[PDB]
Amino acid sequence: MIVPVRCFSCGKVVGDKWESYLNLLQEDELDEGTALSRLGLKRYCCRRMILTHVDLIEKFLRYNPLEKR
Amino acid sequence: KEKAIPKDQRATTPYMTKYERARILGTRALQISMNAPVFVDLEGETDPLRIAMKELAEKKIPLVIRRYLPDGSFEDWSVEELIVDL
Amino acid sequence: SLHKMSMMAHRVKVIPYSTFRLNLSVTSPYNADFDGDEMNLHVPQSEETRAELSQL
Amino acid sequence: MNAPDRFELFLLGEGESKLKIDPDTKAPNAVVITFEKEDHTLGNLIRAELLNDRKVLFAAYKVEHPFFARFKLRIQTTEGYDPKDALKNACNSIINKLGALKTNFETEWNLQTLA
Amino acid sequence: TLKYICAECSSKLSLSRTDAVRCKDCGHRILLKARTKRLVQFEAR
Amino acid sequence: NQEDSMIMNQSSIDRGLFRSLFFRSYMDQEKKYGMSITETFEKPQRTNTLRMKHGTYDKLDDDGLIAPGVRVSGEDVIIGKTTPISPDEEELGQRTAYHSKRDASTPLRSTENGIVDQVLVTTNQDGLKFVKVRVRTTKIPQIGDKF
Amino acid sequence: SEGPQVKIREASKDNVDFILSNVDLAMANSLRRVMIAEIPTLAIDSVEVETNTTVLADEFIAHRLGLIPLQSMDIEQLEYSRDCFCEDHCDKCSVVLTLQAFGESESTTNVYSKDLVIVSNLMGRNIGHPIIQDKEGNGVLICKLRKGQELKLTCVAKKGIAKEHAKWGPAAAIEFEYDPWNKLKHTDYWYEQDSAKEWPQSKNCEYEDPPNEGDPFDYKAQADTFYMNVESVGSIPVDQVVVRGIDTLQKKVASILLALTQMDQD
Amino acid sequence: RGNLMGKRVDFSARTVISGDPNLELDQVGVPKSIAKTLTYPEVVTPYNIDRLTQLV
Ligand SMILES: [Mg+2]
Ligand SMILES: [Zn+2]
Ligand SMILES: [Zn+2]
Ligand SMILES: [Zn+2]
Repeated sequence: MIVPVRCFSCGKVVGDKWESYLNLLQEDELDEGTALSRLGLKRYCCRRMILTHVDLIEKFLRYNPLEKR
Repeated sequence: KEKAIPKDQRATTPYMTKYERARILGTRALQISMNAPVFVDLEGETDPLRIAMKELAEKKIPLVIRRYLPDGSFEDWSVEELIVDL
Repeated sequence: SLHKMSMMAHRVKVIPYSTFRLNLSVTSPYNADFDGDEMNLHVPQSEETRAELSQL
Repeated sequence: MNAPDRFELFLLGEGESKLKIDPDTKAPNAVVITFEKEDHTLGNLIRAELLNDRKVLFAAYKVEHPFFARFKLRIQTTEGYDPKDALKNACNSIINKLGALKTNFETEWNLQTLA
Repeated sequence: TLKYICAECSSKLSLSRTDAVRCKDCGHRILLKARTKRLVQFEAR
Repeated sequence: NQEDSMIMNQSSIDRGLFRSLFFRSYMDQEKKYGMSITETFEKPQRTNTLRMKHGTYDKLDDDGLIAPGVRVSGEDVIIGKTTPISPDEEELGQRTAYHSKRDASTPLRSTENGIVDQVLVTTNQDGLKFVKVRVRTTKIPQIGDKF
Repeated sequence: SEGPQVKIREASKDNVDFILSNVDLAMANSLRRVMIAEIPTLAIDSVEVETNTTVLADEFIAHRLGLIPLQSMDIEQLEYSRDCFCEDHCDKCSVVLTLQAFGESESTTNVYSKDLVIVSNLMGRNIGHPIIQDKEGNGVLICKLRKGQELKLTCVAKKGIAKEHAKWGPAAAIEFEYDPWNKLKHTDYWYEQDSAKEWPQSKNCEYEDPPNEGDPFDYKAQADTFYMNVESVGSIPVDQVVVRGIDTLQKKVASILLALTQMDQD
Repeated sequence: RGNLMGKRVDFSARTVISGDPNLELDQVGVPKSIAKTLTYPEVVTPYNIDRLTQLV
């Protein structure tokens, strides 16, 4: 639903690169392969972690909160 | 008693069958578990089944097998006289 | 359980986790694999059936 | 649920000792040591070091089941050489080799600049 | 009394065993029991 | 991995590989048996209620519901309910003038556990009170899961 | 000193690339196994949830919090809670972090690991602080909130090893290779027409001479001169991963030696 | 057929089966939780008084 903290296979931290990945795609007009390598993700285990992630939390945040303070 | 075949004309096998051995071991194992007097020397054994196996090997099981025939007659065979070769 | 080798007697080995475990060579008589198959265990309750089970 | 607690892999339990040395009757001057809460890391390292001793005739280890963190070590030495002493010598060799390795890495690392 | 929350207007209510199950503000007929205020512990594994 | 089995990386499982949420909902209504006998959601006491389950009622509130966020386990009662009984019926003794209610509670599934996620109270088409309780639990891959 | 030899090819704060020469294969494998599974590290282990109105579950958030890398430089000055004389936890065996986030803005507000605040007495140590390893200064994206949602929880960090749970591992993938020219014939190369043309050459082939093209197989050679690259998650410096892996392995052998001595007396 | 020739029985267990290369041909791995539910009635004798006492 949200970006995983670590790569499943090797455990490298990838949860601090989602916004950097999106910004590279949007403003720098980079292809996803170049963006993945620019972020330092070399092993294809780490590349698929960020490349295949679906950000569902953005969909869940469209519903109004159940309990507002 | 016409249904008890005299020992001199018994025509059944002189060998213990697998089912006869299984019940004799289970029968004597159950008796041992119920504090039955063991007629074999134990060099260290607590499982009733193993004690029964030791008794069968040394021919110290005081039981007889009444083999039945399809007409109602039977033959009495002592566990000691039955060959355990299987 | 279409033949008598589909019911066979085994010696218990208590183990961690929530699955039964068996040797690979006994999978053909059981016609069993490990794609999700389930098997049944029955415990004898007397010395008679307990020796009968292990001797036959 | 039947998942054993993960600390059972390394934390030694109550009434359980790290080592269990029992003589082997299948051959002379042979012993089997059972290591508790250990895995291939020590077994491979210790067994390999033992095989470099000329007074050791046999050295092998096995992990009987991957569920339990214990391995057995079978050692047979030449007559007059105690297998426990062979294990002592091998362990000392590993410790001294590791000590040298640590010093060599540290002195080489201090020469770098990027980090 | 115990505290509930409306499922549409998110208004916090206080109902007794005699009060009808309904929001006194907007009129919704579904109420959510408020989360317990005692701390709950979780392992990070 | 012989014969259609597989080896999974425990490290990958630890990091969240193939981990999932499980939700289960429990439904219960306040039935009215005509004009005289009626039920209510309550936290029954052992002194006024008969046939109470061997589980624990410690987590129920005065309305007979566990508040969301509380951890539950097997045999735990999550919806407490009682119904009145007719006199002149004694079972196993144990039925004294003190007892005027009998337990009609809903216990959590014996093998399941988790944390109560949501409790909603509303009314059905006939105006009777009925509640829904949802329980969360996390399933982590183990040696019997199918992939 | 004339034992295992070390030559560092590339050093960084996240990666160290070196050649391990004059060593046995068993020692090299044990070094990487210990570096992966047995170096103590500080990580969040228990979480108390006071408020959670997010779209994520408490168990979901707790698992994420346990995977956040914390500083572990002074981890040896910390104790194991199992080996400590305290009811639940204290300042001698634990670090306490609090996370308070509210959706005050109309846009989506992101909860990072930089928002974790240490509320324990560090006693002058250097452990507990979340590792910040990016440009913007944020950490790991823990959660996202919309307006009116709140996350209030308290985290307790304890020391452990990746054998207990992978969250305590200080090392990412470890590269490990020997004999790039296959002169010991430990691999039988699968091919279709020619194996040399079909298998790309390792980058380490440049550090070793190629086979002499017609000499007899050398059956007396044993594997040595291992090429290793150790990656670090940031909880401890990468150089410390190698040094402490040697320390952990050295202690383990010493424990076997000590246990053997203890049996001798009795 | 449903109640006399075959019937549901006590002292039985069912679960998914796995393959263990490290079990003997006649061994079966039994989950620990199942082993705690299934029981065997063992008779007290002079040979098992002490072992049974510890189990109790
Ligand atoms: Mg199948
Ligand atoms: Zn990776
Ligand atoms: Zn409302
Ligand atoms: Zn403490």
